[PDB]
Amino acid sequence: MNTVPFTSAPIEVTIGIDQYSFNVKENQPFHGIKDIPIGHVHVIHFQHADNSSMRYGYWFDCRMGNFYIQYDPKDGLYKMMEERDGAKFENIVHNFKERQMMVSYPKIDEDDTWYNLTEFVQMDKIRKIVRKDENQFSYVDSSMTTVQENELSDPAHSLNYTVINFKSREAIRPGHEMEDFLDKSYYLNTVMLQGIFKNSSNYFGELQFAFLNAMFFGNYGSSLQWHAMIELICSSATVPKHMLDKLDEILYYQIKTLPEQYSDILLNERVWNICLYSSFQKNSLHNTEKIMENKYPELL
Amino acid sequence: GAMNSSNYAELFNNDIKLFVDDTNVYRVTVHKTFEGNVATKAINGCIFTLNPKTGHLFLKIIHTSVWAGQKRLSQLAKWKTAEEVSALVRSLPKEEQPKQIIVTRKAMLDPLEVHMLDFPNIAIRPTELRLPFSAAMSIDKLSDVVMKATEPQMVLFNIYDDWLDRISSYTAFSRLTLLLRALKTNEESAKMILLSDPTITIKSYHLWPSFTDEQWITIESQMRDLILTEYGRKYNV
Ligand SMILES: O=C(N/N=C/c1cccs1)C1CC1
Repeated sequence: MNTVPFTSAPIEVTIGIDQYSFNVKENQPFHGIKDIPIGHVHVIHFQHADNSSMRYGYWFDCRMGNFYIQYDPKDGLYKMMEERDGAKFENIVHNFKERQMMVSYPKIDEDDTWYNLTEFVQMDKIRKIVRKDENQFSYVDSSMTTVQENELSDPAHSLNYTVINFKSREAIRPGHEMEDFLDKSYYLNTVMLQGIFKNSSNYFGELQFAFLNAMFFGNYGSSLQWHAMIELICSSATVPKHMLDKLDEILYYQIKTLPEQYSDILLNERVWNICLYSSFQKNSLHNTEKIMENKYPELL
Repeated sequence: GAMNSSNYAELFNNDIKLFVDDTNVYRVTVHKTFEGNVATKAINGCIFTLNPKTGHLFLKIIHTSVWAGQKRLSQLAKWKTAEEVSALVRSLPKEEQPKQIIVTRKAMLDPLEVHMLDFPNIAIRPTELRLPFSAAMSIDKLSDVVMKATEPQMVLFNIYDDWLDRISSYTAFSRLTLLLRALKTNEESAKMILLSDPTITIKSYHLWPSFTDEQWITIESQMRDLILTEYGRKYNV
């Protein structure tokens, strides 16, 4: 039942909160978002009415601190900030609630969509991908490049996704070239799961974060990361049964949530065709294959 | 990127490069079984790995034993090729290792890139050129050493014989590609043109007959004629 107050809304803007969005007018008496469910990460996001081509926002968890938004007229954006004075913050939220100048997080009781998209996403993992250690919240935008994209130019403002490269020495054991290239099980299970992520929950949490950044900001490097992590599982002959069952649920909710009109720029034809019809796991993603065939048969 | 008619002189510059052709690695005869089903019998094959500047040919013979108990042999053949090319580069002194390897078939790019990950500075390239290296097994001395092999073997040849004494690599490669194109289009006709006059022999240490400069011009004319005729009948043109 947490609140993110706004000092003010001086510029006309579309405000996203998770999968929801609403329009605020220039100098509209808007003072923030209340009734935000505890237990999940959340993302508050912005597109200015005067610049539709750019999208930015803040990943946060209300359990980690008291957060508010304030427009900076110098840097020209809505900034998240932490209020360390808990009494001052309670005093501010109470006043704005009493004067009813806040939007209510519009969750339908039946509706598990946000849990389903964020099941394995944890703030401590977000803060390792998005490095700005003096804040407890994480800024992402449309234009931020990944470490992978940078290697193929400012490291401070990059997305530190785990680098996946099917044609790398990390991916291919000397003397196992054909075996490891055609069946990525060793790369998935030994290198990535045992070696880097430690468990499938961390791997799924990064996959789910990558999708959400692709959807909410149009972040191209995030879309590449999401597809590479799906392709690594689908191109492995040996995957734990619980991982395939969970991946099918994860992708089902992602495909269900995607805007119908963005299917063309958010879904890679080659990867999905390979994953559903050619790959080792072509028969393992029943829920995903059914929603993809019924929602985007053109792509396939 | 891709090697084409536009960047053709690059083949004869001082950057070491090799062509790799995998056409003849996995070779079969198709036959009826007693029950009237169809089966294949593998025969010995070869990797054709050629330095187009020097004429040095690294003919790795692929013995049928390689295939015993293996599945998906047309797929394995590309990986075995990449393994053997990789083994060849590693066997050469650093100053003899190629800067680029050009694969005659795009299906060899991923297998060769993966086997050569240790060599990031060696460029793996496709070509738009339709090179007739599949006709290598029409050269009698190359066919002989492949079909007689009882075990894996590497045999070294100079596919230009002594031509570079008299002509440039550009001209030598043009003559090679014209002879192999003729052999590919009509092997019998091409072989008759090469071996009809018995006064012109093949030296023991050579692949092709010992033509004078004048005789090469006649031979080259006879090959172009053979190729155009066959084009006419193909396309009823
Ligand atoms: O190129 C893209 N554009 N997407 C735009 C979007 C606008 C609003 C949400 S997504 C996607 C990263 C692949």
